[PDB]
Amino acid sequence: SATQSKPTPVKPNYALKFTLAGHTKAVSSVKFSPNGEWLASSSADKLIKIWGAYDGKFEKTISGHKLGISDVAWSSDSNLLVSASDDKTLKIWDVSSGKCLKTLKGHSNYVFCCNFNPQSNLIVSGSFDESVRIWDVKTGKCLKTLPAHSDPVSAVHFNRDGSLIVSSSYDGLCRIWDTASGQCLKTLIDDDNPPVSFVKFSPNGKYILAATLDNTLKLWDYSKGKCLKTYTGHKNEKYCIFANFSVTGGKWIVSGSEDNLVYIWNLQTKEIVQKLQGHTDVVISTACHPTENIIASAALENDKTIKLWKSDC
Amino acid sequence: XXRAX
Repeated sequence: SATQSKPTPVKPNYALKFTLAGHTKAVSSVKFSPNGEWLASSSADKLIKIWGAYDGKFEKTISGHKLGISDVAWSSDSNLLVSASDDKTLKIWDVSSGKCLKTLKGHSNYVFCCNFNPQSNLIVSGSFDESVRIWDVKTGKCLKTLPAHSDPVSAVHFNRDGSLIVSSSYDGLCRIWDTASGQCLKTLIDDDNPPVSFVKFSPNGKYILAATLDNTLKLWDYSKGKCLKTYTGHKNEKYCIFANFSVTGGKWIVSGSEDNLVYIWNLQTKEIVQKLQGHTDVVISTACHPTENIIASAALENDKTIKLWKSDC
Repeated sequence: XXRAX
């Protein structure tokens, strides 16, 4: 009919815009600055690199760690980074000067995952030493060490007002912690205990998204302790792969995968809605821009690049 | 890197 019309899209149309080359070993993590202007990348090559978020343009290299870096995270004001290294330290960095303001010492094995609280006066760490640590940003001193898990800590994240920390671990557990006391408020291991490879609060802080090394993502209502959604179809049995809520357009779940693809799911229906092809090794990390429909993806040793993808909604 | 194997 002459009155037929283009239906409203129910899937994103992410398309490769840029490829960011520079790291000389596997990339470990990519994160967009809260102000949307920058992307930071960590790598096994011991370096952090900064890139323009919209043009993929290399900006600078930040160095000082003596071994490889598994994670990097921005402060709320986009002025600081914290990095987590195999050299058993975290380092706080001034982005504009590239100088290390503080070296956070105390973990007795690889530091694996890192994050500021929303206020950015605290850093939370997770380590292969099975501990979670909470650090004072201004002094660089360890405020609390939590006996968080019985195997390496894979992820660590503050909720939206900083009152809670969620942690994941190869011991199969997700735990929620009271920032103020360090007390454990909840343990989820509702059913079997495959290693929990990643976890993160939902933006509204009422859900947690957790990856397990059985090719599964689960959205949890943690106040109820129930699994609300399950996302399958990707491959994730080995590496600690980042997942994300994409909220700028349609509501998706985004994750890398060990088949070298970026997977995009409809958060509500669990349907795979896009798979992004291009990387030549495991996509270890993805991130979603805070205001625009942009995804960054990063890959391991046989790739070493970051890719920026953009969609129309 | 520990995350990259």
